[PDB]
Amino acid sequence: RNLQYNPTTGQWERK
Amino acid sequence: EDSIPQIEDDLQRELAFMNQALEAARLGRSLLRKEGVPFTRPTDYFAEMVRTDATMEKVKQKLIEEATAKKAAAEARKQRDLKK
Amino acid sequence: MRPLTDQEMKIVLDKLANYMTDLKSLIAPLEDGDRYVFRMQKDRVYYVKLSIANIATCVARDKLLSLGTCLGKMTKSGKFRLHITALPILAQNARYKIWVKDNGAQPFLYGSNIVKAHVGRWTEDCPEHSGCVVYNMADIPLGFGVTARSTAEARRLDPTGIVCFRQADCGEYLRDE
Amino acid sequence: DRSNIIAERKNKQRVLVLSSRGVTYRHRHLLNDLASMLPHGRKDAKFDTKSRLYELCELAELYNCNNVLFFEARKGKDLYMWFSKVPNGPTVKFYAQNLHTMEELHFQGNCLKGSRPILSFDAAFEQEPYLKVIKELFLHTFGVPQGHKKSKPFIDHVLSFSVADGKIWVRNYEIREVEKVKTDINLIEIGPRFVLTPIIIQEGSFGGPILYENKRFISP
Amino acid sequence: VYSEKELGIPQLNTVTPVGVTKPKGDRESMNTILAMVEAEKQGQIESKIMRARQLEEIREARR
Amino acid sequence: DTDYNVPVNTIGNIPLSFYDSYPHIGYDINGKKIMRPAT
RNA sequence: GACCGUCGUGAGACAGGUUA
RNA sequence: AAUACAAACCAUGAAAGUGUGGCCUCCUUUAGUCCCUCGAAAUUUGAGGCUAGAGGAGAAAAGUUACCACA
Repeated sequence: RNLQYNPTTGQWERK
Repeated sequence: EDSIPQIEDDLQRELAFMNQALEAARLGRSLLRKEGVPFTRPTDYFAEMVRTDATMEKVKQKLIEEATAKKAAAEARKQRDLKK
Repeated sequence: MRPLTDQEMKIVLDKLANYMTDLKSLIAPLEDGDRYVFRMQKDRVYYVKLSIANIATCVARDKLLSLGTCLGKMTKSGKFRLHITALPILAQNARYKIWVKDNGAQPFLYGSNIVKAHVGRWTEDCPEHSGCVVYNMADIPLGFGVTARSTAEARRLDPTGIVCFRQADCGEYLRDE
Repeated sequence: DRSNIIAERKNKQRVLVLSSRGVTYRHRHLLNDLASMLPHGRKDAKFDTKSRLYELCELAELYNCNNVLFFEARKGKDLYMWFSKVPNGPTVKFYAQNLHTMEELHFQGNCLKGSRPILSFDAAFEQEPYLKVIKELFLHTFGVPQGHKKSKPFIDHVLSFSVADGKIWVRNYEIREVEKVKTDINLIEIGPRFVLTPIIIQEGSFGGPILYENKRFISP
Repeated sequence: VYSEKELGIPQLNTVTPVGVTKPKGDRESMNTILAMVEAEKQGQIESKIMRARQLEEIREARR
Repeated sequence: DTDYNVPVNTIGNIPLSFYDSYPHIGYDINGKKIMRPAT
């Protein structure tokens, strides 16, 4: 899928 | 804060903080192997605990006393089941 | 394929010399130079010649089953066992010999212990717990065992008592058929 | 090289934990519990309350520590927290309550001392800035640098910081492995329990102009 | 003293971790051997010589 | 400082009765086992 | 009959056992 | 609960109506290619190769038994 999690912002974003 | 309905609910409040550290632990574990470090302590790492060993000895004794009380009370049940 | 190790040959020669008197005669340089070198396989020891070992070391370990004549096997605890397979070696150069009669050899070959009525004649200077080899009237090698008591105590005990404790006999030959 | 960090880029951090002159055994045990977890910190005790706040700065400059965690005790009953970047950086003040220490035999969790934690933050620690400043100060105080030679390597605990009412609740749990049925992480809680209510943000080291004021704080 | 295995007590994260494994861990030869093992049988005969003198304890019984 | 020459064994103040059977004593920061310098 | 034993463990024995 | 179908809902369009949520998953046991090689066999088979259904810290000693003796 085109979605991973950002640890330093705590959101979901695409590749 | 949306997970906690009432702040005096000790069961739900403990579960909310536990649930928060749950997905933090699983997500951190996944990212830590992708980079790759030794994550899990092996059977041979006799390393020094944050707690005194004797503290774990008395907490092991307390878990004995609570669990042995439950089953000894069940033996008291079976004696009085014979009574009725 | 391997030979006897240090402790493993020590216990083997400990239990052998408890029943053997001339270990030098059994393993010695012969006329041709061939030697009676020990051998083990699948935790079971054997007594072979060296030239037998050369024509048997060419074989994969799992395909070989036995080699020469067998002496015994080792348990999980590590103690040694000597079998009735080692009897022709054992009876050849025996230290202490006990002869039992035909009416007493039949319970001996069945699996019963040795009684004072079973024995015909006796050897001398036999200690309490020393090993011995059991023969008949016709010097046929029957078995081996450890006596219950010494020679003098056997004279003064009841004839119905147990004399020499029966360890092995020809029943293993009848069992394996 | 003197900062004992074996890493590609060194995270040079040090903390200095301190105590006031009137703390309790419950506040004293939180020194011992936090400093045991915190591998790049020094313990010091009994700072004079008759001194000034900025004498906590050259106390830390004496020991080469850019962070300071001060336990200040008032009345012999109340714990007050202070997190601060020592030379010129921002500081914070909390009121700490609902204390439960590692010595109490009811947590049933344990971990290596000096092992690296995972920092489990909250969602409001990102969106609202007064939580964001203390977020970086929490992250620096529990920074535990990469190549620190006093740190035990295997990771087995996670520190959870969450805000519920207006107050931050700390949690510590042990990472344990139980195999999945045809291994998942099960958390057993280890150590300190306290509730952390913000009071101020000051733009100086220990004085400096006031930046946040919590105008809902009921003092004891 | 009731057994732990049936007892509902989880493992504890002491200094010993969860799950601890135990550590992995000649002509003259014939000569010394015979001598040593015969020397043991010779010792048996000596204890048996005190049993040949134990017939005096059996005689003392009768007397 | 007290923590200047910090040792590499990554061990605690645990008694040396442990690590007396396994061939390695302690680990390091990366995680490589440390096998005893003298036997 | 049922135990404390002593002597051996590949199996066993006892004028040794608290009274006259 | 999944799945099938129907209805509701939703997206667009002014209306008319339209519209939607893929295809796969080293040896041991087994079958086939009767394909190739080596043989046998007065013409048919045997053994290998190949293909495809499924399994898997080391010499210090371990695992297990409606088993034996002892406590």
